[PDB]
Amino acid sequence: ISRKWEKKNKIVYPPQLPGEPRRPAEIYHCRRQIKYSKDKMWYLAKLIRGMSIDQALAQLEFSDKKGAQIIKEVLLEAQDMAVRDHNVEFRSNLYVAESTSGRGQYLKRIRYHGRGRFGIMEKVFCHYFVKLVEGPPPPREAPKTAVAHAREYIQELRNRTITHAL
Amino acid sequence: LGQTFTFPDLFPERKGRQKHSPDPRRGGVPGWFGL
Ligand SMILES: [Mg+2]
Repeated sequence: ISRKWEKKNKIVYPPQLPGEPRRPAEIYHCRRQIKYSKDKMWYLAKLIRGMSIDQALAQLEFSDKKGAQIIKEVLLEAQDMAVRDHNVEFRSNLYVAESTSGRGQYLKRIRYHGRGRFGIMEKVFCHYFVKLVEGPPPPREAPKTAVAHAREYIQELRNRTITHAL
Repeated sequence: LGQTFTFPDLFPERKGRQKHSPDPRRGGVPGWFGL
C-alpha cells in the first residue's frame, strides 16, 4: 500500500502578504478498495472532470453504473469537508479539478473449466481520487478557428532558415 | 416425588452528558481563544 493523497490535506501555508491574489481552497479526497474494477471506474472519473460540483452530482445521480453511487458519496463527503474542516464560503462554488482511478490490491481465485483445466481468476478492487477547487469552473477550450490556423502556418513559413548555408 | 424444578434467573439487574459540539455560527473559529 501507499497512502499519499490523504496527507495532501496536512500542508499548512505561510500567511498572506497584503493584497495578493487569494489562493483558492484545494480539497483532496480518496476512497480505497472499492469492489468496482479500475477500467470501468475510469469512465465515471473521466465524465465528471472539469464540471462544477452540482453538474457532476446531477450526472452521477441519473447514471446507471454501480460506480455512480460510489463516486456520489465521495463527492458529498468532499463537499462537507470543504465547508467544515477547511473554510469555504458558498458550498456550490466548488468545481472538480482532478478525478482519477487507481488499482487497489487484488484477490486471487480458481476458475474451473472442463477436462480438468483451470484459469486464474482475479477479484478486482480500485481506489477513487478526487481533487476539488473553490472557484467557478475553468472555461472550456474552443476549437481552433481558421484565423488561428492561418496564423500558425504563416508563423511557420516565416521561421525558416537557409540550411547548412553559412 | 412430583417435584417441579425451574431454572433460577441468575441475573436480577440490581446494581450499586458532555456536549462540546462546535458552534454552527462560529464558522470554524477555535472558540477557546476569547480574542
Ligand atoms: Mg489476468
